[PDB]
Amino acid sequence: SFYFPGQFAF
Amino acid sequence: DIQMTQSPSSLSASVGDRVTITCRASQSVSSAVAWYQQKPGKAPKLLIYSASSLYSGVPSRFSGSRSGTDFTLTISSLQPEDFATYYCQQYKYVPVTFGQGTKVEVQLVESGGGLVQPGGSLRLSCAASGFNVYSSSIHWVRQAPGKGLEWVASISSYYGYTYYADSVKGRFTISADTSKNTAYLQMNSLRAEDTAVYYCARSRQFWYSGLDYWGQGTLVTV
Amino acid sequence: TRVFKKASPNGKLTVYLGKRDFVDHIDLVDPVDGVVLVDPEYLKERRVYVTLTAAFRYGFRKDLFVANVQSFPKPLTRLQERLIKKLGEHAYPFTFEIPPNLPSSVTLQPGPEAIGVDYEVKAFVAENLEEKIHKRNSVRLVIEKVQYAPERPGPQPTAETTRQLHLEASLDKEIYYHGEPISVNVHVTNNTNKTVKKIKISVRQYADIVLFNTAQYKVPVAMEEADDTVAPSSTFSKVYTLTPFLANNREKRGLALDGKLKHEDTNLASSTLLREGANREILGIIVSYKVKVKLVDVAVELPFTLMHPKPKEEPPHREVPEN
Amino acid sequence: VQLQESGGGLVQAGGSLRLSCVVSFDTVTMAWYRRAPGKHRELVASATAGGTTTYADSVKDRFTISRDNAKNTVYLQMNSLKPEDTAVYYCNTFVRSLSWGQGTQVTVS
Amino acid sequence: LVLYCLAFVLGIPGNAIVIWFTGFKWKKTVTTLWFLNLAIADFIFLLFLPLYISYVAMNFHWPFGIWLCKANSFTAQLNMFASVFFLTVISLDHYIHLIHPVLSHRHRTLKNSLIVIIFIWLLASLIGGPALYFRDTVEFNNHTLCYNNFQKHIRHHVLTWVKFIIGYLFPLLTMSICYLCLIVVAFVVCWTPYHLFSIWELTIHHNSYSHHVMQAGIPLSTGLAFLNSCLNPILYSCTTASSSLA
Repeated sequence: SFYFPGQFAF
Repeated sequence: DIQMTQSPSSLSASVGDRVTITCRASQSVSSAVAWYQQKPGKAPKLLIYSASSLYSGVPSRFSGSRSGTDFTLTISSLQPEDFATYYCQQYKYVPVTFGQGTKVEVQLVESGGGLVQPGGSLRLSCAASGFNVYSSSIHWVRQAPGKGLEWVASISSYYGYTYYADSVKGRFTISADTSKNTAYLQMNSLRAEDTAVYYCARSRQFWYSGLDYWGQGTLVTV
Repeated sequence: TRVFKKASPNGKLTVYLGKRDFVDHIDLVDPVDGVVLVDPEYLKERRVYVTLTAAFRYGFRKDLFVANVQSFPKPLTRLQERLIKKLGEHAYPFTFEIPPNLPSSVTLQPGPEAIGVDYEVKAFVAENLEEKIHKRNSVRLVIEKVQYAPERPGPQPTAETTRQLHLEASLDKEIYYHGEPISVNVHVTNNTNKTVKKIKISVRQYADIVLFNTAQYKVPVAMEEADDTVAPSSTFSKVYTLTPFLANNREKRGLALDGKLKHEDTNLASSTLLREGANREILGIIVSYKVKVKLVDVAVELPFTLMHPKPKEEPPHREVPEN
Repeated sequence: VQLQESGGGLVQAGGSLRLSCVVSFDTVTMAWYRRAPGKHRELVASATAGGTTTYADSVKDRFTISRDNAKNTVYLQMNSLKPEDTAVYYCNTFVRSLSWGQGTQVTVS
Repeated sequence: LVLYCLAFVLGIPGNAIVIWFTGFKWKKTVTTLWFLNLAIADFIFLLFLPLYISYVAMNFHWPFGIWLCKANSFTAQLNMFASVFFLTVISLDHYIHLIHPVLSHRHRTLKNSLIVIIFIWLLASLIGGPALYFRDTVEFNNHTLCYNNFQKHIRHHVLTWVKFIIGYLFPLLTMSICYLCLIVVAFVVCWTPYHLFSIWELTIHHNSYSHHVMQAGIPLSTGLAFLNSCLNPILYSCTTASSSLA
């Protein structure tokens, strides 16, 4: 969860 | 426009002489000049369609020549079959004008004409046979009693173009139908100067070479 | 005779041509003849020669035929002698030779705002044959190259197709002139399945632009929409009169017309007749006329030609009652 | 391009007319053209930009031609006019690039 | 970081040069129609440089938060596709007119070009329609990166895949078919790194999710778009008389 896929980044 | 004057207005001659009728156009037109012979009480007949080329049917005695703008008609022998008021035309521009007339001393059917006082409207028909509307150009020419031929209107169905004289613009409308091969002329607000014999003459739509065929007469009195 | 001349903007280097319409026979091509005139001055150290270009401006003038002959160091025609005698001693003739298998002068129709095969004859004076010369010291006379109807009529066309019923079509004759109506027989022998409710008869020409790859463009110059219906297990026949003209084709795009000399309008493009024994790459435009009937589908194709006959005296190449 | 000219008249014999050529020259050559009645148009002189004058068969040592750039005109004079030279004269470029304007009918008795 | 600033600095001259299909003086040719279409597309793209700059450079986030982020990205995302889609169609033009010039009785009217542009805009809206049911709400790291999405879905692979085909599989193939040398390098260095990056996070987070080693190709995508926005504006007698004879 430290680098959980953010999504919507671009 | 272009105005034509013929030096001999009334010419008297006998049988067996060379009669020459000249024609002076007030502009530098090309060889596009046609000569018409009109017997009294009859429609004009084309004689030369290029000022140098004889029509098919006319005798070889008729001939024409050009010198600057000095178009002329030469007759080798004046048999009695050639006494008529010869005319002179320029078909190089839309306002085609006929000469004042020199006095020498496939069927088109037209219906209509009648006594119509000014302010009325009259419809003239030009029934034609033996040729197609798209392959020919229909021209309407009027002739006042005792005067020369005057061009009225012309239609070209191949390009969908209509031409009218400057004195009948707006008042006169010409229409032609391809189904029945007929040309129709509509005139509105006729004046007292419209008393003339109306002729419906055809011409080759492609490479105009004069008015080959004419009508017989649709005398209109106003 | 009244030959045609085109004077340069400057008072020198005029060109005389007896005609601007060169017919294209099946075997040979009529050579170009005329006279270019040069004054004694402006020439004492120079040499005069001519050049014609087979431009393909589609904008990009992709030249096809270039020929150069030197008129100021072969037999000479009768008109050639007459010009030399009349003009004077200080006149040097020019002549051209056109090989066969070249496209005719055809120009496509643009809409609300040319493009096509056009020939230009230009005369200019230089020595290097490649020096950049301004248009002021040159002439630009446009010539036209077209074909005319042959004397021998062709066989009556007839097509056939039985795919899904059985129908056949035919025409009165193959040789058609511009403006002449076309008569087609649409005798159908439908047997079963469906009762066709319409007979679409359309006339289309092929704009075979062969600039680089190929072209088979279709343009319905004339058509009709008769609503007659055939019956199941019954015979039918009908006649029709289609005329291809330009009055209703103004808004169309890609239409091929005849050769052009100015902004004046012309008729439809004449059908181009190639050589049966030799059909190589043309790099021009080939126009062929086809008439079809459609059953609503199945259709057939019937060959026919649409081009003018031999003119009696000469073509002015301009609408005669102008202005 | 207007090609305005005058000088025509009736002369008994041997009288010069002094025709003119008013046009609206750089380094071109223009001459005078005569037209016999009922015939075609011939050439008379050369009148080049520099000094080089050549005449016709019946014009050498017979006529004379001059041009001046101050008035933008071209002049021409007749000496010893024979009765067979009754013709109208036209003024144009030797290359024949200008339109044929109205000429002056020159007649001699 | 400076890539976006360079993109804007090089783009505003292009936006100015667009000037009503090049100065409102040349005729409304179909070529000018496509030029105006691409000018509208990249102007809509250029209208939101400050938003993307604040997204990654200025404090790593936008001030307005969820109100801005989604909307901005949304609009950008959609016309981004439109932009590359525009490339395809103008590339589609670059073939048709130039492979063997025959464009006379085909797409040679202003009406057919306007209809084509409307069709491309409708296609861009249709492909952005799925993207409408996306975007994020909050961010629980005191930094409002606009993350954590919403109630939505194992289906995140297919969206990236279809983005790849609409972005690289079809456009690059069409461009290669159109070019054929004499019968594009900037586009190869623009779209491929983004899709390669996308494949990069996809393959890694398939089994071993990304971590402290970091995955921040967002500035790389900004630089690729900068190169694209720099390149695209940059790359885009007398009369006849007669005489007399004998």
